[PDB]
Amino acid sequence: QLTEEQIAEFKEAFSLFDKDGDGTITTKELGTVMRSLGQNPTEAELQDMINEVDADGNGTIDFPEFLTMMARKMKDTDSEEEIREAFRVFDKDGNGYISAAELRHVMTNLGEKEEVDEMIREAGQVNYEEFVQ
Amino acid sequence: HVKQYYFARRGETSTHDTSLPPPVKVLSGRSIPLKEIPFEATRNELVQIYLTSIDKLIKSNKLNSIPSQQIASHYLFLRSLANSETDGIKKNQILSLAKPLGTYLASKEPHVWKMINELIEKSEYPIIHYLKNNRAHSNFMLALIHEYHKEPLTKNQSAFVQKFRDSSVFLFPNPIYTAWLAHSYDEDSSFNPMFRERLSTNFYHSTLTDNLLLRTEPKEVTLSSEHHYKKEKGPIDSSFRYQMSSDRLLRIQGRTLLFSTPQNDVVAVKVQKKGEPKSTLEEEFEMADYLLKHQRRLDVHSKLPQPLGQYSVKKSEILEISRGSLDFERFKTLIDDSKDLEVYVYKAPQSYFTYLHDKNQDLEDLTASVKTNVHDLFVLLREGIVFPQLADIFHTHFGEDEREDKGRYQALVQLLNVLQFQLGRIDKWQKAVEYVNLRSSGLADLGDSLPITSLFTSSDFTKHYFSELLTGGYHPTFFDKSSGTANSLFTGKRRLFGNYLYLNTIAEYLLVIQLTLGSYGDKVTRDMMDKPKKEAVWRELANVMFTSCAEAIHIMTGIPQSRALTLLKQRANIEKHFRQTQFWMTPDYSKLDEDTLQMEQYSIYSGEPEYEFTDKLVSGVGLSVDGVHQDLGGYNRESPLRELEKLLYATVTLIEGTMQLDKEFFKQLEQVEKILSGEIKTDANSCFEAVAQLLDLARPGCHFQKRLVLSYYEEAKLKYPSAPTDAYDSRFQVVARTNAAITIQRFWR
Amino acid sequence: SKLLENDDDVLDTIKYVHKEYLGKPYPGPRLPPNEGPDRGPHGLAHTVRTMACAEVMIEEARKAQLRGETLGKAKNGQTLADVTPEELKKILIAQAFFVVGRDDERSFYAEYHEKSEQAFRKYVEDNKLIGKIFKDQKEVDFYAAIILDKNHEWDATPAHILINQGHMVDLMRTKAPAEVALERTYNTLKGTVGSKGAEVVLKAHRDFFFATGAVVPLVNPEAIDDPSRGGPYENPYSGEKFVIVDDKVPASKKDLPKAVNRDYKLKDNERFLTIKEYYAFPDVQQTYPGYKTRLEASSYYFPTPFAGECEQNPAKCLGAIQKARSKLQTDAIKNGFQSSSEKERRQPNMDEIAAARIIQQIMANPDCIHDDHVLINGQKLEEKFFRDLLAKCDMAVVGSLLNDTDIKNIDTLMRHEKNTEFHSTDPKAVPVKIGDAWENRIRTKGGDVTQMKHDLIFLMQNDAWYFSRVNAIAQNRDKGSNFKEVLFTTLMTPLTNKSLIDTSHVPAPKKLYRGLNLPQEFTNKLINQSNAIIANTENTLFTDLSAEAFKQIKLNDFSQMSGKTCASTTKNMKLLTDIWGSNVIFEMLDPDGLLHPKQVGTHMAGSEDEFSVYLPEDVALVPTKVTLEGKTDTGEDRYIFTLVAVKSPDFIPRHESGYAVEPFMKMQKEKVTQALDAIEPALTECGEALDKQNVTEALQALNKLPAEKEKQELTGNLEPLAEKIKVRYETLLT
Ligand SMILES: Nc1ncnc2c1ncn2[C@@H]1O[C@H](COP(=O)(O)OP(=O)(O)OP(=O)(O)O)[C@@H](O)[C@H]1O
Ligand SMILES: Nc1ncnc2c1ncn2[C@@H]1O[C@H](COP(=O)(O)O)[C@@H](O)[C@H]1O
Ligand SMILES: [Ca+2]
Ligand SMILES: [Mg+2]
Ligand SMILES: [Mg+2]
Ligand code: NA
Repeated sequence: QLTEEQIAEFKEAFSLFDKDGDGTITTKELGTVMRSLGQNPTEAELQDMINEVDADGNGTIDFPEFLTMMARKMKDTDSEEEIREAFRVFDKDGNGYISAAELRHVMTNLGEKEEVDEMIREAGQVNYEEFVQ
Repeated sequence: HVKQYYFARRGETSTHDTSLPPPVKVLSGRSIPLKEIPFEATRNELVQIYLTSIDKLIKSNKLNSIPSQQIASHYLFLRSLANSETDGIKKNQILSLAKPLGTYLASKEPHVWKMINELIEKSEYPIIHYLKNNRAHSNFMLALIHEYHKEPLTKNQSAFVQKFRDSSVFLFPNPIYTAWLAHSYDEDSSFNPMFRERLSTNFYHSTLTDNLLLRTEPKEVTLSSEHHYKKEKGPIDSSFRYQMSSDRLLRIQGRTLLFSTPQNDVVAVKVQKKGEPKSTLEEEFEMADYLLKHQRRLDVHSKLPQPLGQYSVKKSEILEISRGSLDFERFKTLIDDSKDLEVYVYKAPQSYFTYLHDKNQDLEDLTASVKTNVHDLFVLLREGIVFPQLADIFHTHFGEDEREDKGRYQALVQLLNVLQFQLGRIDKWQKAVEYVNLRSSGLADLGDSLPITSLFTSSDFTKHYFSELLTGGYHPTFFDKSSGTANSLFTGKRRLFGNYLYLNTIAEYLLVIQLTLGSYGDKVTRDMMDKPKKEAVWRELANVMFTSCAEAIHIMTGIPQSRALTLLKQRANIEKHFRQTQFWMTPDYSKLDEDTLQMEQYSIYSGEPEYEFTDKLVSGVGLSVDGVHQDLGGYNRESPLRELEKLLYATVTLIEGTMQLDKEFFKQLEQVEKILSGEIKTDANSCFEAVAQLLDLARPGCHFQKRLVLSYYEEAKLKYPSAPTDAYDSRFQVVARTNAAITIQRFWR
Repeated sequence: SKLLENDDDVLDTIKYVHKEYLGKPYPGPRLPPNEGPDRGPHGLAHTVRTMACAEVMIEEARKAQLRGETLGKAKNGQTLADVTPEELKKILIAQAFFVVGRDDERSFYAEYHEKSEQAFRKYVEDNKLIGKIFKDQKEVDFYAAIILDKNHEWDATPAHILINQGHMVDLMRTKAPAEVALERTYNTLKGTVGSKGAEVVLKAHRDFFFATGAVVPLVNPEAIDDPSRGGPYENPYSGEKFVIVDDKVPASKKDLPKAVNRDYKLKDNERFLTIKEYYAFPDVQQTYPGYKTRLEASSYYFPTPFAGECEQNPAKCLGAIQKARSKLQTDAIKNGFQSSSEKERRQPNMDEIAAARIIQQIMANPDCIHDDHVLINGQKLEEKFFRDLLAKCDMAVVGSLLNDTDIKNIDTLMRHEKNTEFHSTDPKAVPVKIGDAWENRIRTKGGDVTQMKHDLIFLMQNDAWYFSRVNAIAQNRDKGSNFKEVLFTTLMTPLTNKSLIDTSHVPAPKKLYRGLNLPQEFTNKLINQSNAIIANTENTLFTDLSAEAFKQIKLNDFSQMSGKTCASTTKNMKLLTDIWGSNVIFEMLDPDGLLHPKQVGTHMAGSEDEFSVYLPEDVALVPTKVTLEGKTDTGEDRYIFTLVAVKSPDFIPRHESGYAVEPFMKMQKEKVTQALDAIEPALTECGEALDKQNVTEALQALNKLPAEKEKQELTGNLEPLAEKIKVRYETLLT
């Protein structure tokens, strides 16, 4: 299944990109939703997605169908390299060094917000490949 | 694999002012025509006057005579206005107008200049971030205009100023005002639409909604040909007939006979009422079938009734089968007088016949039932079905047939009327909801509905209950002897009244929920002695009310319920709501002397003026005009539930402002895409400014929108590889850091 | 004068300091607290009382300066009457932190004030007040030094004086010999705010003590309750005492010996000077006002439960203080006049019955009206009669007297009249035919008199051409009005009052608002009168100044601007401020219910909250404060005057009676003469003729006539038809 936060984000994006509020979005704006959720598709793949599902003639996608399409697209799209992209975003220096206090501060204030005191324990140098294990 | 979509679509029209009463007043046999004051043109010319006044201030060299706060406000507003502008000449003129202010601020006051530079680096409209606190209560634009502008204001400008004098945000252009209103609910916002002038306290939470609504475009809802109200349904002619059995008669309630079944369900026979024709019964039957068929598509959680037939029976049979009932006489007087009565037969569970305010429900069952009812109500509203008769909430009964609201309660009375300033009393609030159409299972009286388009046109309902809004606004001070017309901003709502009635419908739904919860709490805690648990009951009821408002917001806009609840709690205080509902919805206060009642009111209204009333309390009841049934508020006074009004206005304002912010964001997005793909030729700085503006219009607390904006920014950087980006790098780096933090927090599991 | 019970800054400061520190017991210096954890003598109530004392001192210094008195100056040379409201806000915010850092009751002091100043710095640093409330670090460190109080220089700056004297006044409770403590506090106060000002400060702050349920001791300069004990002088704050000789008690304070420390051993059978003997000295009698005042005590001896309630609820304490200091001013205003037996409207008097009968007769027969007079069977009533009837008759009771026939007879009255009535305030309007307007527009077809009442009220509320002239005539300020409109005013005012009384049935609001448009010179005159009244209303502790308040009020009262007319008021000030654009607003407070407002139901926008007030004869609107709340749309200044309605037989105007009876008696004589000359048997006639002749020599007499009569219409018509003053006058003369 998908995570609760993921489902909430997908629902909010679907609602935001449903212009007339009928419960469905068209093919034109599906690529914009994909890009908005981070899964920017290629021209060929985007055209494939447009054609395959919407060959029904209606040309609209309801939310359960969108959830299915994104679950498929997320089945194999985020390997370890994309996962460590976010870790490298913090890489001020190329040595793989990140103060654990910096991680606590960023994870609390700048993100989803007590969990950090337990996250750090399992985690002054924090080598990135060390934690992704 | 069943498609889940609504049969109603949303769009825009040029005006709702079509086929509705002409704008005239018949006063003392004289016809006074009524005219509109254009909101947008007046606001724009007032801003032009402000720009000329700023030029005068620059020429007059009295910068050191003004507080640094006002100079910072003027400078930041000028920068924001320059950013919002498109024409190059106007943008350059505004920037030149702002330059001396910046020079002076840097020279003689570096401390404020530092924060100004921080804000300038943090947003494209720094004024909205600067003003999201009590500072917004100071009208710097109006002060400067009144100071440096000697020529008299025109009548239009004078009207605009006297209606919107509370704050300068009311003079902002549309995108900036929408962004500020959206961000004023944010976590780091201390704004509160209230300030305490020397004499009394001024609340202007409704003025925010009014100023928002005057900037929108008329709305239209288009119903699909498959819609319940777009179908030529065939006859309900059926052969099924029900076998009356006085033995099986479970009971009688209202005009309904309840019989038991071997399946543990209840068969309900609804007999025709005196004045209602067969059309009402057939309509209820059709609505029940339509909802039952489409339950999966719409995702309604109510245990819907299953209709069985709608036919005619002999009155003598009805009398014979109901002989043994304990309520035979009332049933006899209710039902029709004809020998043959139309009946509507259906099958429903036990909980369908227990009202949502029944005292034999524990708090958890009540919470579940309320959640179900609210979800169904607002989902069906999105489907295009309105329920204007959930309860009978009456403001007053005295001159009911004469006054233009017909005695009906208007949850947004300030928006729908001229020279109304706050919500009034609720007449006999107990019995307004004693037969409420919300049940332990879900919605009950499905036939008493209207199409949503009935709100956006001059239907029988709109013409009957809202004629001041449809006709126009008249007051002697509006009269202009030169032209002979009455010019007011209220008449300008003739072309937008659909939006106002939409918000009013949402507010009335929430008010019905509130009254039902209050009735439940009053009945439950009446026979109780342990005070702390009696308090816990009302605290839980307040939490339920707030959760229902957040759920309505989530359904209407799509904001997650947690964020909706946080945004609501920013503007409405649950502690005060709990205290006030506990105090005023029970008869305890009626057994207190003046001094004790005032002393307790001190604690009820923490930091606000206490409720004032000269009415004589009825022992054991409280405030009651008829002397038997309690009502909420003194006669000719406002309602004592202040937090309820604040919560209703916060809910409707959040919904409408979110929609408007989305519209602004998407038009800016179209401009950005045009620039990037090449249909518009411009320098790199223009593209970077456009993407930054798009970043400013994103929803507060929403990240994926900023993710899309950052992707567009990176595409722009690719488009112009040889241009500096110092101004926007900080904010887009903050966005990127948030993206990475979210990714890390997500992959952990 | 200003009340800082509205400044949100101070309210949130109070909430803060209560949430963190003032709401916690004493942790001790740790060491055992000397009095245990109580935080009572220095809790939140103490700080709020001190802040209220500072506010009262500011107001009283302002009033003393306005009265024309010279006040003591600080080292800076700036009197207490020169503190701007923002400066007062800053001083209050500082004073909120004065005793926040106290951990024990033991006299240490430096450490406690260091902790309090640290709390002040933390607060002023954790809320960004440096840039918003305070100007710059200069002023923040100034107030930090104030709170620290490193040195005992307490008279350098106004804030020093206010904070220190407030703390002293609030701590005066604990001083043992209460009499000398009160004397010292009074002298310290009078050194800065004058004598009357010190007295009013002390009274207000004693009322603050009682309001918050504190313990107040007995002060007895005369030592009457104590039989033969007598208390030693023992001036506190120093501990000094005076030692006397065997029997050589000085006759005056001048000849007393030098002070001796608290630690002194009596020798050669010596005794300390006594409190009673000290307060028998002529010098103290001529220099001290409170040398005989006896302020009894608080009945309880331990703090009341209300003090505990206040401790964990600042709102209740603030409300109690507000009530105390408002009722102080109200009682000061009311003390200068006689009490009111009741509140309801007066019963009809002699002339009012005759006036009502004459008005009814004029209603019955419109033909009696002429172009320049009214002819009632011989009597020729002229505009002067109707004018003095308006200016000497309470039209509310007259309207009550009239029965329901007159409301209907209005139809015949207007039918017979198609004359001209001019618009008063501006002469460039169009004359209106009152009768034609009534028959065409104002009146509505059908409807019983219950509807004609509403039509009359609607005409009164609208139709500026009508009510402008009517109000001008009623208040005797019109310019060039003819006889017909004067008569219409006289007839309609009582009938409008009757319609209002019958139609109105809603509860009466206690606050009302009235909008007026006046020239700035008239506004300045009003402000001067209001200041004269306000600055002389004093609730002193020792001396009684009721006579001065009576004189100033009765000399500068402008409550006639609202009298004699059915004045329209609104209980929604926003309506006046926003749309009606009025540059003067009268806010009328009626806590006792002395005005009897009636709801004017005209079914017009914003008119549901409009009422009509007819000021009674013995009610005066005494100003209590004047405020400048911004400017109108034009730009001129907007002034708000708060008025309190006070009822007293000292406001009734002395009217010589018979104004409405002398013509009535002439009319009765005319009727009798008509009947008798029409009678013109003899032997049987004599019996009736004797009394018919005897009745005629009334000459302002009514008793004998019914006895003669015992022409039934005429008899039916005839049938309905101390120490404080002397004390105040002696004070005025002396
Ligand atoms: N549950 C009840 N118990 C007693 N009287 C009732 C009840 N319900 C309705 N009544 C009375 O019967 C009258 C007519 O009923 P009404 O028109 O409200 O039915 P309804 O709302 O269509 O019914 P329902 O919601 O059960 O389908 C009401 O005005 C009220 O006086
Ligand atoms: N239909 C209504 N629903 C709720 N409040 C109302 C309504 N009409 C007026 N009010 C308010 O009730 C109070 C009395 O106004 P009114 O009933 O018009 O005399 C005022 O505070 C009005 O703003
Ligand atoms: Ca759609
Ligand atoms: Mg019903
Ligand atoms: Mg019904
Ligand atoms: Na009412």
